[PDB]
Amino acid sequence: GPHLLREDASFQRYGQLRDNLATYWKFNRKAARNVFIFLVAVPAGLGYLAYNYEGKTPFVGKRRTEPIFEQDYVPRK
Amino acid sequence: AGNPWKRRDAWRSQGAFTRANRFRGALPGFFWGLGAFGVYCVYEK
Amino acid sequence: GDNYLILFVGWEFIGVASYLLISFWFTRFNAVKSGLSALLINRFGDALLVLGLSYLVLVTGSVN
Amino acid sequence: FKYVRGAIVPKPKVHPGYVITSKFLGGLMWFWIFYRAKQDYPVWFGLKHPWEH
Amino acid sequence: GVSELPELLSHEEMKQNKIPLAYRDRCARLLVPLNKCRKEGWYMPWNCVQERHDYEQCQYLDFKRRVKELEEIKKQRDAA
Amino acid sequence: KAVVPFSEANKKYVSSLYRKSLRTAHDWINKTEFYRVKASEIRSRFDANKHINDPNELKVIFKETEALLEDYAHPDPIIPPCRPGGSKFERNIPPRVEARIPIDV
Amino acid sequence: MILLCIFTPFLGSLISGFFGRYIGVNSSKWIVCLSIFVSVVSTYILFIDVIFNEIEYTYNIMNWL
Amino acid sequence: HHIHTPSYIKPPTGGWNFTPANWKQNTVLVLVGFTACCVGLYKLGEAGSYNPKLKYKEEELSRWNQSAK
Amino acid sequence: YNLALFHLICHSFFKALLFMSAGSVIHSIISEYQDIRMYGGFRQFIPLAYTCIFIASLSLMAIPGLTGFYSKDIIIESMYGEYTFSGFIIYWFALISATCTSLYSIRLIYYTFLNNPNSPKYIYINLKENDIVLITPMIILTILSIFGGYLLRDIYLGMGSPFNELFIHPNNLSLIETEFSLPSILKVLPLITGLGGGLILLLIYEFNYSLFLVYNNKNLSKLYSFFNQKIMFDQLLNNLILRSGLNIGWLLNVHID
Amino acid sequence: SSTPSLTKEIIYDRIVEILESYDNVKQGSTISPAASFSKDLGLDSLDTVEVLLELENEFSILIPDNEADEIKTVQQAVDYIAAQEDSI
Amino acid sequence: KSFLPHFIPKNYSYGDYPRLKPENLQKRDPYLKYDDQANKRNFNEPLHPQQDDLDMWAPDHFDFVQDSIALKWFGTFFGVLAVFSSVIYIGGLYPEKPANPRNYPFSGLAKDLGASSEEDTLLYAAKIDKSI
Ligand SMILES: CCCCCCCCCCCCCCCCCC(=O)OC[C@H](COP(=O)(O)OCCN)OC(=O)CCCCCCCCCCCCCCCCC
Ligand SMILES: CCCCCCCCCCCC(=O)OC[C@H](COP(=O)(O)OCC[N+](C)(C)C)OC(=O)CCCCCCCCCCC
Repeated sequence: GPHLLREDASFQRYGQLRDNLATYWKFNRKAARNVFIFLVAVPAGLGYLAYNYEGKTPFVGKRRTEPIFEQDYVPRK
Repeated sequence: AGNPWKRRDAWRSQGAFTRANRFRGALPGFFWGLGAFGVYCVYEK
Repeated sequence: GDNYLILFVGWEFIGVASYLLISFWFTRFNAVKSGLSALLINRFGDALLVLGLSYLVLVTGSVN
Repeated sequence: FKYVRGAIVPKPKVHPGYVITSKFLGGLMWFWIFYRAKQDYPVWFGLKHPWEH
Repeated sequence: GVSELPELLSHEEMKQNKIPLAYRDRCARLLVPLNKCRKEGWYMPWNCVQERHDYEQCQYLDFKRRVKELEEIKKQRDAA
Repeated sequence: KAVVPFSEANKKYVSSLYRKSLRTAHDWINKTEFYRVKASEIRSRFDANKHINDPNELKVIFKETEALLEDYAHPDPIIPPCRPGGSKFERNIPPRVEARIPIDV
Repeated sequence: MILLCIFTPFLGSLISGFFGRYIGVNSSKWIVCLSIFVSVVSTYILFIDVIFNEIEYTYNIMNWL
Repeated sequence: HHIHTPSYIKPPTGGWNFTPANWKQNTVLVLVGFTACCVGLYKLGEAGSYNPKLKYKEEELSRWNQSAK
Repeated sequence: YNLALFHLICHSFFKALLFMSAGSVIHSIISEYQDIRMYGGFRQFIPLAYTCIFIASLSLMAIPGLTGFYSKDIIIESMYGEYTFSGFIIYWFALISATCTSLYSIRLIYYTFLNNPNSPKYIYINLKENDIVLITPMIILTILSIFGGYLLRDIYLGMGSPFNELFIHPNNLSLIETEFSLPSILKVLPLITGLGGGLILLLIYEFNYSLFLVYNNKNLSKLYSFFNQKIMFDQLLNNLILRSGLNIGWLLNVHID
Repeated sequence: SSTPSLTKEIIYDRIVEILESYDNVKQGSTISPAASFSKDLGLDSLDTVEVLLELENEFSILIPDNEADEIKTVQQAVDYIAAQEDSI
Repeated sequence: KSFLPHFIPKNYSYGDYPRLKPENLQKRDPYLKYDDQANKRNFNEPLHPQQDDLDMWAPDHFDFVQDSIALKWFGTFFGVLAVFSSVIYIGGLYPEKPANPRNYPFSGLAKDLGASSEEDTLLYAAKIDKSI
């Protein structure tokens, strides 16, 4: 109605660019390094913890079967 | 001239800001702490 | 609190209360940013406290 | 109010309450320190055990 | 004073006195009256003086006993 | 730009160079009687190059001058509380005055 | 004497938060200080009973999980 | 002093040194309310509180283990 | 655990008092400065605020007789009292910080109460104390910063006091060796370095201030500019983790999203 | 009471002492508000930098280098500090 | 001296978006006149594509010393502490215990620490007094 927001010309170019980054993206050898890390390194990275330890962690009330405290003190002398 | 403001910073070492007045009783009532203690010393006898 | 979760209810609200108080003068840039820094680093601690509480339920079955 | 130029700061005369209130708190600290030190200085430094009397 | 370690409390006696777990040793007997003094005396420094120095004198003997039980252990290290 | 000796533009640059020359030394030396000496020493150093009309030596001395102020810069400069960078800066700034514009939302 | 020691500051905090506009400024600071003062007294009463007379308190309000 | 536009800004806390004209009238109106609430907390608190070390005597617990042994 | 809880209660009083008194120094001066390099010679002008700080500072320095002594010293006593390698290393770290506590405490008071004036002379003719409401809490905390540690010692640090709410395993009860096997030198060492170190620094600050202009020795200038920036951890956190962490979010936004 | 604000009467007095106390001002040089720091007072270009630095140090302010090059009469210094929030 | 924040590109080619090298607005002079005085930005100034990491709301950038200088000093600080710790551990210079560790009767309170049978005992017992 009364244009309560004092529109800034250079803000619009900023928002217009930030909403259209995908147009100017090019699949070079650097974008290929970041795609690999984020989609094939990390997902496979957690793809081994999620399977090397799946069904191998019986932690519910895991009792203690080992002494903790030393019984015989041997001085260095 | 050496230290051209000799007539402006003089009060930073005179009067209440002299070396004695600054350190004057920096320990609050040290002798008063002795003073009541001295009463208790001979009261202990 | 008599269980670890009630402690967590209080534990979080020190951060919410501090975030408001540290950034009390919200017109001062160094103070609005300082509230966010005090809120977020505590949440990093609270992120691990939640994880610890879970292992308490896993191993023992309760947080009392 | 006025500002007499080129005058040193005279020795202040704070309200009589503040000086007595300050010294009394300080006097207590020294009195308490001396009162305790007269009864526990060997024990503090280990010269005499508490049960030697 | 307390010139030697007093009679050791039996395990049935320690349970009934709610003695702390780490303070169950040769000096346990002297601790028992001291705790009763603290409760009515409000743990104050000036109230429980005789018993506290009586208790704390026992612990030094226990500490000295352990020293007397160290060179005994240490001699065996010099056996070979 | 082109350092023109005795020009007004160079007067300001020395005025700026000397303004930061005493402030930086003020921050390291917090006793007035010792601070007065340092100001005189620097003032006894802005007289050695006071009478120099050669631009070739002016750039090299001006390059050195900034390096000295940049080397001896105090990591924790003293700022007045209400000035920017202080402690009271933008504390309870009075609200901006502007008439309300009603809207039917 | 337990429920008073815990939730009294919460009552004082809310009074100035929402009723603060209606109770001025000076009359809003001292009410908040009043709410805390109640809790200070109630704590010492508990401290007397808990540390010295070995009494413990517990007020279970309602279940949560 | 200055103008802070408190004419339309009406938060729950007033803002900018706000004190209503009838602040004395509402002041006791809250003390009456607040004092009643604390009395409620003392009535609720004492009624429901309990000592967790006295609900079960020692003899009753000394037999629970013999049941679960 | 009993020692730490007791020292927690004590520290809540001789550290709350410091802030309030410091918050009164900043309020008393009409320029409302916070840098200690714009202070000096305030002892006569605001002697009540000085007295609260001085009593708090001595308690913070664990001077014998005060609340700090009954809580702070015994913790440091027991660093050597465990007689382990790790326990011994931390003892020196505590002992340095036990002395450092005595060194920067004197620095704060000297820079603000025993130094030649730095602020404009117009400030001093208006440098006074505050009202009674601002003064009442500081006096109440001042008393608790002297006597409270002595009265509450035996509740927590007493021998055999029943405190089963905090569990101490029987093999970990080393309180006996701490209070008996420490040589006399250790029981006074934090005080001897604290009192000697403070006075030595106090003379250097007063009569020999030419040494403490660190801009001469580049090694002492780099050292000063290192600890003054807080071990650069603020710079390492901002420029290398938050800045890096935000960049990961930018990479996902650009190369993935 | 606290500082009763800061009126130009008190402002001008504090500036005068700074000029009175500076021995680099040529002997004589009667100090009046309309007097210029160059002609009437005989302060060289580098002296004027020091005078303002003491002036900004006396009022606990920090005059920007861009604006401190424009203060050239004593009345300018009196007029400047008057309309300043951070003057104490 | 006044290095830009890390991870700031040098060349960006975003179609027809104007090319302007990044300027960190946090280091702008507060004393100059600005339309957006809090953010120190004049009206209608062009913005860098990654301007979110340069304006005031971005994390504060400390440019007092070189980052590799900071890592050098920060690592140097703990190198001395590691040196001090490592030297002691090598020769065992730290004091030895003056007495035997605290001992207890009843096989070191084995039963009192939840040892059901004589088989467990050492699984729960503390140090055991051998002078019963
Ligand atoms: C923001 C806008 C405002 C709107 C939201 C305001 C906040 C909401 C506050 C109320 C929240 C709703 C929950 C109250 C409903 C009562 C819940 C309840 O049913 O209690 C169950 C309790 C035990 O269950 P049972 O034995 O099965 O008997 C019930 C059979 N009908 O049976 C009972 O004996 C009833 C017990 C009633 C207890 C009173 C309720 C106390 C609520 C306040 C305390 C909340 C918990 C503490 C959290 C404070 C922070 C730590
Ligand atoms: C255990 C959980 C307890 C929760 C209850 C807490 C009660 C306190 C509520 C008081 C609200 C108040 O005061 O908000 C209203 C006040 C009003 O402005 P003003 O600051 O008075 O100044 C007035 C001058 N203005 C107009 C320039 C600001 O603030 C504000 O608008 C500030 C915005 C942030 C408010 C954040 C509220 C968070 C509430 C709690 C989130 C979980």
